[PDB]
Amino acid sequence: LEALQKKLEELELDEQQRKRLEAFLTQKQKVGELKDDDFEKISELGAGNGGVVFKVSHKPSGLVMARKLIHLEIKPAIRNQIIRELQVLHECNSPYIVGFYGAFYSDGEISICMEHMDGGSLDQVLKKAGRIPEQILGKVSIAVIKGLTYLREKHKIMHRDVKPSNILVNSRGEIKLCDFGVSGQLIDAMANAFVGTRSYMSPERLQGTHYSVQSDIWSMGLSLVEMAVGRYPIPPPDAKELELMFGCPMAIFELLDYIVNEPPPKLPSGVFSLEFQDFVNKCLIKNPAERADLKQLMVHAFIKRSDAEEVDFAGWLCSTIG
Amino acid sequence: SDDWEIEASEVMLSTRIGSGSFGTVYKGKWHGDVAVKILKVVDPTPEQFQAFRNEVAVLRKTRHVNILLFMGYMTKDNLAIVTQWCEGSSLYKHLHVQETKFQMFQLIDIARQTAQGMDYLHAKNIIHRDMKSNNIFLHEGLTVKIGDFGLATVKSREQPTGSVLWMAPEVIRMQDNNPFSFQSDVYSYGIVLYELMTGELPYSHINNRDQIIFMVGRGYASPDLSKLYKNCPKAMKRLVADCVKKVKEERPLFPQILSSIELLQHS
Ligand SMILES: CNS(=O)(=O)Nc1nccc(Cc2c(C)c3ccc(Oc4ncccn4)cc3oc2=O)c1F
Ligand SMILES: CCCS(=O)(=O)Nc1ccc(F)c(C(=O)c2c[nH]c3ncc(Cl)cc23)c1F
Repeated sequence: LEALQKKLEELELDEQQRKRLEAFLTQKQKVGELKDDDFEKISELGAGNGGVVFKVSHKPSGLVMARKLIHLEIKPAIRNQIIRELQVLHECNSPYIVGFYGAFYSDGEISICMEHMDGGSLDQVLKKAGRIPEQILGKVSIAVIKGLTYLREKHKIMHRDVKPSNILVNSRGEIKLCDFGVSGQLIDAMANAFVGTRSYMSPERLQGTHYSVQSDIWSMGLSLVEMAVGRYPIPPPDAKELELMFGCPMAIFELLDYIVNEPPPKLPSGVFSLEFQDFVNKCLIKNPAERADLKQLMVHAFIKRSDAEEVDFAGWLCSTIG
Repeated sequence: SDDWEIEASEVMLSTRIGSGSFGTVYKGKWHGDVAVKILKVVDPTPEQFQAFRNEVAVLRKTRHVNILLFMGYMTKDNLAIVTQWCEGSSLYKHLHVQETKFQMFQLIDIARQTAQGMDYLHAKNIIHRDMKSNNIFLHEGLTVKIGDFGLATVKSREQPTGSVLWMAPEVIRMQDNNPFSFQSDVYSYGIVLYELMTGELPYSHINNRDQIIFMVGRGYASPDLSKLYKNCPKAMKRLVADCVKKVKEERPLFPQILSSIELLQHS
C-alpha cells in the first residue's frame, strides 16, 4: 500500500513520471480480488500473442482495464501457483512496464487484468504506420533498454519474449513492456499449449545452450529491423522487395533453422542512419558474449543521440492511429 | 442438402466445454445429450463452404465404436458439427489434470482401442493429421472415442492454439508439400502411448516451443523413454520406441501395432 510507494522512491524518476506512477498506485487500491462477474466487456483489443485480450470495465471501481484470457488445461495446484507467481506484478511499477491489477482463474482460462493502453501494441501500430520512423525507433529502444534493466535489477527477471506485439504505447507518449516471464509455471504451460508462426528467439535459446538477457537484446534488434522496414526479416528481403518499400512464406522450422545457420539480418544501407545500423548490428551478434550488453547499449552513440532529440512521440501516435 | 443437416431450433446449446482458435465446443441437447463444435467464421466464403461440405463428406464415411459418432451439421446461420456427448473427459485431462489412477491393464486397453480406431480411419483412407490426447475421449471411462479429425480442409485457412508435442519430425519440418501420412499419425499415436506409459508429457524439461520445434526437427531431442513405468511391459516399451522413430518408413503400421498389443494382451 505504502510498501509500494517506498519502492517508488528507490527509482530514479522525473517529475511527470512520479505523478503518473503515484496516480496508478492509488487506482490499484480501488480494486480488490478480481472475478469474472466483476467485469463488463467494452471492446476487443487483440487475438493472438497467447490469448484474446478485451477492453473491460471493472464495475465496483469504474476503472477501465485490459483483460488477457489465457486458455490452459492444468491441474488445480498449477493454477494456484501460477496466480501466486503472478503477484510479483503488484511490485512491478515502472514507467517502462505496463501496470498490473490482479489475476484469477475462471472456466478453463487464466485471466490477467492489467493497465489499458489506448495506443495498442507496436505490432498494431506498424500495420497502420507502414514503417516506423527512425527517430521514434530511437525512443522505443530507450524504453525497451530501460525496461529490461529495471527487470534485471529490481526483480532479477528476463522478458523472454521481446517482440513488437509486447511493446505497448500510450497517448501520453509512454512506451512500456508487457507479457514477460514472471511465472515459471505459466512459462511451462504455454509452451505445450500454443504454436508459433514467426520467431524472435535468440539462436542460443533455440539450441538449448545457456542464455541471459542478451537473448532479449537479440530480440530487440530483430524487432527494430522488423519495425524499420515493414516486414519480418528472418527471410531477408528480395532485391525486388527492397525496391518496393523505399523507392530509390517459410515455415516455422525453416525460420528457426535460418536463425541458427545463416547470418543475422541487417538494416538496408542508405535509407537509415549509420549509428542505428551499427546499433542493430551490435544487437544481432550471434555469439552472446560478443553481443552488446545493456550498459554498452545505453552508452552507444545511437541512444545518446536519440535521448537528446526532443520528439513529439505522443503526437505522431495520435496522428497515425487516431 | 443431404439428410444430416440439423435445423438450429432443434438444438439447445447448454454449457461451454473447450475453446480453441478454430472453434468452440458446447454441450447441448438434441434427442439427448450432444456435442456441438461451432466454427469461428462469420463470413464463410463460397470456398470455405465447399471445404466444409467436403470435410463433412469425410465424416459421413466413419461408423466405428472407437470413432466419435458424427451426428449432423449446420451450415446456414453458422458452420458447426454435432456429435455424440462423451461422459468421461478427454484422455489429456485424465492423465495431466485429474491424474486419474489408471492401472496397467487399462492403459493397454486405451492403447489398443485407440489403435483400433486409427486402423479404421486408415482403412477408409483418412489421415488424422492432428492426433493428441486432447482428441481422445473416454465415453463413460471404458471406451475411447477419437475425434478432431477431418476439417483439416478448413483449418488451413501469430500465436494460435495447438501444440507441437505430437508432431512427427517430417511434419515439424514441413519440407514436403504433404508430410502427412499413416506414419505421421503413427508418431502421434506413439506420443500418446508415451503419455499413457509415463503419465506426463514429452520434453518436460524444455519450456520453449521454438526450442522444441528446432531440436525435434534436427533430431537432437526425442521422448525420454527412461520415464516409462516400471510395470510397463517390455514389449510395450518397444512399441513406444517403434512408433516414435525419427525415420518415417521405420514406423509400424496399425495392423502390426494392433497385433503387438493383442499378443501382449494374451498375458
Ligand atoms: C517466447 N518466450 S518463452 O520463454 O518461450 N515463453 C514465455 N515468455 C514470456 C512469458 C511467458 C509466460 C507469461 C505470460 C505469457 C504473461 C502474459 C501477461 C502477463 O501480464 C502482465 N501484466 C502486466 C505486466 C506484464 N505482464 C504476465 C505473463 O507472465 C508470464 O510468465 C512465457 F511462457
Ligand atoms: C465425428 C468427429 C467430428 S470432428 O472430428 O469434427 N470433432 C469434433 C466435433 C464436435 C465436437 F463437439 C468434438 C468434441 O470436442 C467432443 C465431442 N464429444 C465430446 N465429449 C466430451 C468433450 Cl469434453 C468433448 C467432445 C469434436 F472432437
